[PDB]
Amino acid sequence: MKVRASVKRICDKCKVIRRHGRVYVICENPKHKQRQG
Amino acid sequence: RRIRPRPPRLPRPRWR
Amino acid sequence: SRIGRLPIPVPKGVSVEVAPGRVKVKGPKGELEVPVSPEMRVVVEEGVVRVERPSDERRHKSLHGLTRTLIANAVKGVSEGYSKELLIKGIGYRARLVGRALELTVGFSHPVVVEPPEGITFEVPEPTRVRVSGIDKQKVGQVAANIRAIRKPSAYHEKGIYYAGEPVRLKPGK
Amino acid sequence: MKTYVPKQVEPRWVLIDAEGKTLGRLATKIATLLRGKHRPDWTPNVAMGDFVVVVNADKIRVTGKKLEQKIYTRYSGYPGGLKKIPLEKMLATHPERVLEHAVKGMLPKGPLGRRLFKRLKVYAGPDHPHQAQRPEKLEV
Amino acid sequence: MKGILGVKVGMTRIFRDDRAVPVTVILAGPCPVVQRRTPEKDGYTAVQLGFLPQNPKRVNRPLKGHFAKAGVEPVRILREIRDFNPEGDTVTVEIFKPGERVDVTGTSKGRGFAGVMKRWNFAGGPDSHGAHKIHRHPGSIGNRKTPGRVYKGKKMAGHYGAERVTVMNLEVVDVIPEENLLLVKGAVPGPNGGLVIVRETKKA
RNA sequence: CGAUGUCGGCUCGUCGCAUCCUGGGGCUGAAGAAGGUCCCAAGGGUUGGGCUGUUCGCCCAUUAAAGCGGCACGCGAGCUG
RNA sequence: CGCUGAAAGCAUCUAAGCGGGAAGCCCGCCCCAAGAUGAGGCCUCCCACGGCAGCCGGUAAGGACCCGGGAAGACCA
Ligand SMILES: [Mg+2]
Ligand SMILES: [Mg+2]
Ligand SMILES: [Mg+2]
Ligand SMILES: [Mg+2]
Ligand SMILES: [Mg+2]
Ligand SMILES: [Mg+2]
Ligand SMILES: [Mg+2]
Ligand SMILES: [Mg+2]
Ligand SMILES: [Mg+2]
Ligand SMILES: [Mg+2]
Ligand SMILES: [Mg+2]
Ligand SMILES: [Mg+2]
Ligand SMILES: [Mg+2]
Ligand SMILES: [Mg+2]
Ligand SMILES: [Mg+2]
Ligand SMILES: [Mg+2]
Ligand SMILES: [Mg+2]
Ligand SMILES: [Mg+2]
Ligand SMILES: [Mg+2]
Ligand SMILES: [Mg+2]
Ligand SMILES: [Mg+2]
Ligand SMILES: [Mg+2]
Ligand SMILES: [Mg+2]
Ligand SMILES: [Mg+2]
Ligand SMILES: [Mg+2]
Ligand SMILES: [Mg+2]
Ligand SMILES: [Mg+2]
Ligand SMILES: [Mg+2]
Ligand SMILES: [Mg+2]
Ligand SMILES: [Mg+2]
Ligand SMILES: [Mg+2]
Ligand SMILES: [Mg+2]
Ligand SMILES: [Mg+2]
Ligand SMILES: [Mg+2]
Ligand SMILES: [Mg+2]
Ligand SMILES: [Mg+2]
Ligand SMILES: [Mg+2]
Ligand SMILES: [Mg+2]
Ligand SMILES: [Mg+2]
Ligand SMILES: [Mg+2]
Ligand SMILES: [Mg+2]
Ligand SMILES: [Mg+2]
Ligand SMILES: [Mg+2]
Ligand SMILES: [Mg+2]
Ligand SMILES: [Mg+2]
Ligand SMILES: [Mg+2]
Ligand SMILES: [Mg+2]
Ligand SMILES: [Mg+2]
Ligand SMILES: [Mg+2]
Ligand SMILES: [Mg+2]
Ligand SMILES: [Mg+2]
Ligand SMILES: [Mg+2]
Ligand SMILES: [Mg+2]
Ligand SMILES: [Mg+2]
Ligand SMILES: [Mg+2]
Ligand SMILES: [Mg+2]
Ligand SMILES: [Mg+2]
Ligand SMILES: [Mg+2]
Ligand SMILES: [Mg+2]
Ligand SMILES: [Mg+2]
Ligand SMILES: [Mg+2]
Ligand SMILES: [Mg+2]
Ligand SMILES: [Mg+2]
Ligand SMILES: [Mg+2]
Ligand SMILES: [Mg+2]
Ligand SMILES: [Mg+2]
Ligand SMILES: [Zn+2]
Repeated sequence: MKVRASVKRICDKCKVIRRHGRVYVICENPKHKQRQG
Repeated sequence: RRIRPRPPRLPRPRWR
Repeated sequence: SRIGRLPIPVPKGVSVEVAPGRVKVKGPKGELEVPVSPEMRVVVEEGVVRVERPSDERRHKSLHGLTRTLIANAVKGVSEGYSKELLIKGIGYRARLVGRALELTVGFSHPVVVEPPEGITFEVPEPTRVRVSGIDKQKVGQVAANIRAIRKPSAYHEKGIYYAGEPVRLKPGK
Repeated sequence: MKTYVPKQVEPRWVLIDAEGKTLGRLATKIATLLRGKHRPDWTPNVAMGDFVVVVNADKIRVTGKKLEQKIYTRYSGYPGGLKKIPLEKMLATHPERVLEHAVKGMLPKGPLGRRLFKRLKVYAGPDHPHQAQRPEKLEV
Repeated sequence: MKGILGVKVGMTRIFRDDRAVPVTVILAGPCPVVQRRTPEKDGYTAVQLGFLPQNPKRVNRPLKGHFAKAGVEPVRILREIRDFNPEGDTVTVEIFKPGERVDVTGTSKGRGFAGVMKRWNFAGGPDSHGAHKIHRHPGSIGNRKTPGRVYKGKKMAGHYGAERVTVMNLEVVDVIPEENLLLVKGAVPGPNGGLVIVRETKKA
């Protein structure tokens, strides 16, 4: 998982969700998973 | 840790 | 475009009875208690139940759809019931019943016993098929995920426990 | 003429049901009762406030996400002796201290201050042992 | 949670399966029960044991009255065992068989005013190379202006020993019920002739 | 400036966490073993020697590891000098 | 990392709810501890003493003093 301050979409299948006060980015290609921090 | 050596300010207390 | 407002067909003859914060759903397969926010309204119609929101804001549009599928999944529970299948792959791996428990042989130094909780039934047709059978929809997907967790699908081979219909995306080894 | 100061009066007994009441908005009126500032003959140098019995301190209510985020704190004096305790666990283990602490910090500091804290008798559950006084039930 | 009062008597090694086992011998039994703590009366659960019979002369009225509510002869020491409610009204060494594991509680040998080396295993100072009258001294005990004080519980010289010490999970090597003896593998706190407490261990 | 004794060592520590190891993890250009990378985690632990006054560093032999830092570059009404 | 799941016909570990998950946190183990002035509890012992919430005395259960000492200990304890 990538943690960073700029969580963006990477591909068209990427999804931007906000669970438990943090922005995540989930996707079927695991290299795309992102938490903000 | 200080790299530049710090000079002393006092001479050793010398017997009067 | 709206789940909360889509009525819930009630089969014959399961009873849905309404109470504050809860509705009870008796049926031939058991009963289930569904908790309902006192902001949403559950109304019993002719062989149909329906859910309505007291406003049009975000939390009331959210509680609507949720409580609907909650009563919906409660009704399918006490009538048809719910079930998931798990497909053991890999040469060594197999599973067998032992009275009521489930003994999984998935390549450890040991077998793995699983005790079914209340309301859940374990069925093993083939020795590479396990069937989690229960009335509670959420409790069934729980137990199935638990059992699959024991030996989740490997990423480099076609061995482990696979959800019925779970695709088999692998990555190259060399 | 000089301002009336009272011949020392006998106190009053008072029962409050903490159920469903917000923490700080009961603590305030309890602290007033303890100070006797509900009394036309209030005298700042003496303890004349009522005695206050609090029941159902376990069912005290609280707004926000405080149950997990309110931290009561203790320093023991040794290196490392800062202990953090969330309000959740405080209620599970010593539910009378929640009201007792809140009520405390709203009482003056000093002898008379810490003398009035002992005229408050907070209890969990619906009963109290101070039957001998027969406290007038107050509504707040 | 079985328990018994007894005096420590001395150390030896018996032989067992071509192996010499260091033991300490404890005169355990016998211990009449003289009061029982119940949740009704006292809130908790424990048995008050007595130990060593005593010259009825040396026992005042209030103490002597305590024994009479139970029909126990005047005894020297009274001690409770917590969460123990024996069937009989006399605890003996029989409640322990070999192989078991015990916790033994006793008053350690007091070393009196102990310097920082014997008490806290400090290293002291050099013994030559210029060391000046600080050979058994602790060194610094703080920092400087911040915090400008010494931490609570700062290890220093003072009294050391004659305190309670429980050494745990000791194997019960043998039991000589005719003699009220109780073998125990290893070391037990306290000097010979000191009163110890033997309890069922709390380990695994 | 009618004095706030100054490097390094010794001793005694304690705290922070930008975590060296042990624990829990996601991604991996992750077969396995072993690595890289990032996330959580400060409970405990973090060796002995050669050299130089040295801190630092290099080296020897190990190790689970041989962390980096604050505390008047912690600590001379504690010692060394 | 999930289950069930809307807002948003799909999806989503979450917005209602529920699992699982660290040598870390809380209990657990060992030790101190009611000056915890909020000074607790239990067992037991003496008890209506003489004279003008007080005072002065004689006692009770006990206690202290002094002595012989002690793997307790600087004195004290
Ligand atoms: Mg970027
Ligand atoms: Mg997706
Ligand atoms: Mg330096
Ligand atoms: Mg001079
Ligand atoms: Mg659905
Ligand atoms: Mg095998
Ligand atoms: Mg006042
Ligand atoms: Mg709250
Ligand atoms: Mg003030
Ligand atoms: Mg003892
Ligand atoms: Mg030592
Ligand atoms: Mg020592
Ligand atoms: Mg030692
Ligand atoms: Mg040394
Ligand atoms: Mg030495
Ligand atoms: Mg000299
Ligand atoms: Mg000299
Ligand atoms: Mg000196
Ligand atoms: Mg010397
Ligand atoms: Mg100094
Ligand atoms: Mg200070
Ligand atoms: Mg002592
Ligand atoms: Mg062992
Ligand atoms: Mg001897
Ligand atoms: Mg003795
Ligand atoms: Mg100056
Ligand atoms: Mg001058
Ligand atoms: Mg001056
Ligand atoms: Mg001067
Ligand atoms: Mg000066
Ligand atoms: Mg060196
Ligand atoms: Mg690690
Ligand atoms: Mg790991
Ligand atoms: Mg990793
Ligand atoms: Mg690997
Ligand atoms: Mg490889
Ligand atoms: Mg970190
Ligand atoms: Mg640590
Ligand atoms: Mg040499
Ligand atoms: Mg030089
Ligand atoms: Mg150098
Ligand atoms: Mg290495
Ligand atoms: Mg390693
Ligand atoms: Mg080294
Ligand atoms: Mg340091
Ligand atoms: Mg310095
Ligand atoms: Mg000096
Ligand atoms: Mg120096
Ligand atoms: Mg000084
Ligand atoms: Mg010289
Ligand atoms: Mg010189
Ligand atoms: Mg889902
Ligand atoms: Mg939730
Ligand atoms: Mg799971
Ligand atoms: Mg858990
Ligand atoms: Mg361990
Ligand atoms: Mg004790
Ligand atoms: Mg007391
Ligand atoms: Mg006590
Ligand atoms: Mg206090
Ligand atoms: Mg007072
Ligand atoms: Mg008492
Ligand atoms: Mg009590
Ligand atoms: Mg001794
Ligand atoms: Mg003495
Ligand atoms: Mg003596
Ligand atoms: Zn993507």
